[PDB]
Amino acid sequence: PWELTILHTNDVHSRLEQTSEDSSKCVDASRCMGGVARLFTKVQQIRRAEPNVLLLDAGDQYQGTIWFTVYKGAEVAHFMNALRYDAMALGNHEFDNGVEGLIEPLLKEAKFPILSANISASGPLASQISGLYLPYKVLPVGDEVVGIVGYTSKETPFLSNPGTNLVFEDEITALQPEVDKLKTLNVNKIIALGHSGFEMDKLIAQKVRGVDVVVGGHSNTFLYTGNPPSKEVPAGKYPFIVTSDDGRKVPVVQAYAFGKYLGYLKIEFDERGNVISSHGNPILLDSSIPEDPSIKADINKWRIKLDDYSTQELGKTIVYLDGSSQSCRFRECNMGNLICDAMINNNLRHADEMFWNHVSMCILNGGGIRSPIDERNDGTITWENLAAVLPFGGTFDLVQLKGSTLKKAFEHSVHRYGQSTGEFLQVGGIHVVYDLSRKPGDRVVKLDVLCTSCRVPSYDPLKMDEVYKVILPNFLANGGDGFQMIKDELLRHDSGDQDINVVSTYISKMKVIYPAVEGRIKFS
Amino acid sequence: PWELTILHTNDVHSRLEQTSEDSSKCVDASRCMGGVARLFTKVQQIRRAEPNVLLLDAGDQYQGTIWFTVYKGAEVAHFMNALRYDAMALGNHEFDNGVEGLIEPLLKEAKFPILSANISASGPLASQISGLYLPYKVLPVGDEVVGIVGYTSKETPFLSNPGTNLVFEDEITALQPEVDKLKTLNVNKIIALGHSGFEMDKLIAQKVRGVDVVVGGHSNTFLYTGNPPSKEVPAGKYPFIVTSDDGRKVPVVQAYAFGKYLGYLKIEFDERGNVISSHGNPILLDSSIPEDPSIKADINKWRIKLDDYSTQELGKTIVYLDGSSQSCRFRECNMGNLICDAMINNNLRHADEMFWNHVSMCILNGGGIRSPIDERNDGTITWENLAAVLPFGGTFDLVQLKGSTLKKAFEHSVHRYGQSTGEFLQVGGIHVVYDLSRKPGDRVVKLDVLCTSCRVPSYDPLKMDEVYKVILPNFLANGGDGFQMIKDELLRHDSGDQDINVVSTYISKMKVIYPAVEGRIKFS
Ligand SMILES: [Ca+2]
Ligand SMILES: [Ca+2]
Ligand SMILES: [Zn+2]
Ligand SMILES: [Zn+2]
Ligand SMILES: [Zn+2]
Ligand SMILES: [Zn+2]
Repeated sequence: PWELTILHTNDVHSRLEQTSEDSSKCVDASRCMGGVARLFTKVQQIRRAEPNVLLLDAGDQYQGTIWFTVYKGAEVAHFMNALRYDAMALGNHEFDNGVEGLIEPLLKEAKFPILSANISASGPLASQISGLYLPYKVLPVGDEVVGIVGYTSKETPFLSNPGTNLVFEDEITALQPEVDKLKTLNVNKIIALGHSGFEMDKLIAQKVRGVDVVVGGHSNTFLYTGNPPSKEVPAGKYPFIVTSDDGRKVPVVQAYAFGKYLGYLKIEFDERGNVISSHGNPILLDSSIPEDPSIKADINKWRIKLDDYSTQELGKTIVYLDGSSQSCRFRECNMGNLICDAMINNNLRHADEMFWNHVSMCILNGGGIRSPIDERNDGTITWENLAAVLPFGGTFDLVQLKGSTLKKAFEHSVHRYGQSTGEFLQVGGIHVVYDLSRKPGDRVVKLDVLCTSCRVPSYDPLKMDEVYKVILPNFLANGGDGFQMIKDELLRHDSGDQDINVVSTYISKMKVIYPAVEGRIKFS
Repeated sequence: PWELTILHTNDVHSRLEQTSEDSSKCVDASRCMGGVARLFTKVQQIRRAEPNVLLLDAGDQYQGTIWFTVYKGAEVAHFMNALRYDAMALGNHEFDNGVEGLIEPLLKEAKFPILSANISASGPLASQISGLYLPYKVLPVGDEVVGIVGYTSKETPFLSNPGTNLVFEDEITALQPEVDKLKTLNVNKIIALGHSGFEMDKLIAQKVRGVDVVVGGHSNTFLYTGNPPSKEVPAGKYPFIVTSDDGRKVPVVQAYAFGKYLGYLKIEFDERGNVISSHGNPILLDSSIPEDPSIKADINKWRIKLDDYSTQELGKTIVYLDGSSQSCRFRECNMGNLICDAMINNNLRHADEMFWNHVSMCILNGGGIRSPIDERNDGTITWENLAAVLPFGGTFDLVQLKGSTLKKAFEHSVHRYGQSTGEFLQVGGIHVVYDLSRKPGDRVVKLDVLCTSCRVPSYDPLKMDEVYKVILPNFLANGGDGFQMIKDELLRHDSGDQDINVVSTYISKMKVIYPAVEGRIKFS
């Protein structure tokens, strides 16, 4: 048999530096993890030992830390080139700075092919981008070749800023003709590498005839065979085996997010390109693996500009930004309004005639707001100031929630009101009235929400059976602060932009901010 | 006696072209008035006939029409130079584009001295601006000399954008030493030319010893001796005679606004520079005076760029901008919210530790909103679109109103509700609740207003005895739409920026707008 070792990352999300165990800022180095310097060490070790290796990325290198804010993808090209990635699929966040912010720097600077078979362009853009990403690439590996066919979430227009020219086609529809073309070219070993989420990955494995392996991303899915090595709880075995409609067993892999793990899958192929066996597991990139000194020194050189940027003025406030717990855990606070307004602004995407914007609503737990910002430093706001407000390295995500779930969340917000607990909700696009004299669970007496399917935005009563898009911290989407109903009842969840970056961009665009307390939250 | 003819304009406010009788856009040419081409004809006629003539401007050439939006003061320098003005005082609106927007183009391009004795600078700005405006200038007139000493409203920091370096001193305090200096230099004929309003002009005439004549502005004051020639009602005789504390009679003049009139005052002086007599009247620049053909042709050449600008995209809306009367004369409408939010943004001025901004509140009669804007032209908004919404050429002014007056205005807003009348108020920084089942005059059941003297803006009940700053159309400050209580009870009133320009600037800054209906106005 011919044995291939697939090394894979996905949803690295700008974690160029090593991180804490929870993928926030590294504080206690002896317990830090990931980063590209440590990844380099492990990849180099494996390449010394195994003859046939591919290093693949399933997208979403863009977005996640100040690295992306400052270097805008140049860090991705540089460090992925240093790691010698063999191929990458486009993720949704590769469109965060528009198609221009993808073409330059990433597509023009990567030394490896960048792939997606289900994105097409028209008009002048089609000529500008032709050949800069590809549906697939056939790569030599030893004396053999392996075809790698890419794909990107069809939902990218709702989850990034690709513009109005690009069209994202159904993944399976686009993939099948490319995989059949590869068969006619005598390519019998085919990896589908792409960025649509574990559920779509399983459908691709089932339905796209000729795919031998699926290497996915987007959903931050952790798969593991055996006892988990850290705190992530597996969603299934690694690999996850799909029985295909052609009657093959097709392994599906993913490797969590944030560069914490290196995916590692060994596949044995017969002479006709059929998978005989597949086995492996993601490797936890913990501190037992040394950071490569050369990569680490280059990381430290690149960090200088980040340190400089972090103390520069982003914009000004003419109001005190009240992020105190005494305010934000007890009543509407103007820091909460600012952050929710920034969240909504970050999620303005292109709209058809059926909505002014696809999402209009925001919730933010007061426990997530960790500092005020004083306006008496000549009004200046810096990144460092924002990092005191939002210190946990999270994202502001998009979910779909039934009205009944959202009502339960607002009841939870005040179920033990008066104790300065973190679950009290700041809001945008929502007007809530509580009556604290009522029993816990029955304190929400009015709950109105901003329409989306309307040409003039206005507030209407929340409807229990209707599904609402809401922007909220990943912490809450994951059930933090007791919001188990959100985790258990949500109907869709996609990871969004970094928390600080969302607020920084809004402040920079607005130039001068003056958020008020304006009656979004009232008490009878 | 030595006879001097003083020709004077003030508060021309970008009326380069002839206007209608009410100083809006000229529609019926046979009834149009003013403009620089017609002014040229009349000034030239007078200079043919009278030996000793000065042509003076008392400030506020900046701001008022698309001319200023596009040419940013270059039109002021060019056409004032063509008219051969002899001197100009700085007005408050000369600071609308900051000190940089005054230095270039006006101070560097004017061929006449520009004056203000009560503005000082410090640090590098002082060196940059030194000598570009002057406290006074001594001008030869025939075989004599006349000193002209300038002044500018001490309130300019609240009424324009001068920045944080310039200091505006009390006018009388600054003027007296300059006038005494002129006496030591054997200058015995002294005109005070400046921009603080008729009330301050009378105080200057009374208290600044050695001033022979005051030529003022700012308050758009119409003075006339005899039957008025048009619709403006005189505030007093022309000249208005002040008895000075030195026991002289000192004439005070002003000439309305908008270039509709040319002020004309003849003064006889004795050999010692004492005024023997003064008489005159503003000259109505009506269509019986031909427009100078050469100036008119140059105006028409300069208009080409204005026509081009008027159809360019200023920014985008993703929402329908509902300026329909069926909405804005009956309930909160999102066009009204947009315009009030633009009004508040235009009035963000520098603030000390005692307020986040000096003004927080806006009212706008629905009768002033004359069109919607549809978002389905790729979201584009142009100046032409805004001119359909705001077609009357007015300004958004600053007033001080007792709470009791503002409550009466809100009662008036709904006193005959249900008839699609123009007085219904759109708002910003105000939350009102009406109960229409109550008697007219007693329908306002809640009225909360955004604080200014606060570091976190929030809403508090309106207080009847407290004085509030409010931004509102000049139409309403003048008692239009039945708001007689505003005209009769206001405690201060200063003219603001052009209505269209206020909204255009806000849209251009915001780039993408999405105003909602959000509960600023509710009905029980
Ligand atoms: Ca195969
Ligand atoms: Ca004198
Ligand atoms: Zn991701
Ligand atoms: Zn993704
Ligand atoms: Zn004026
Ligand atoms: Zn003025």
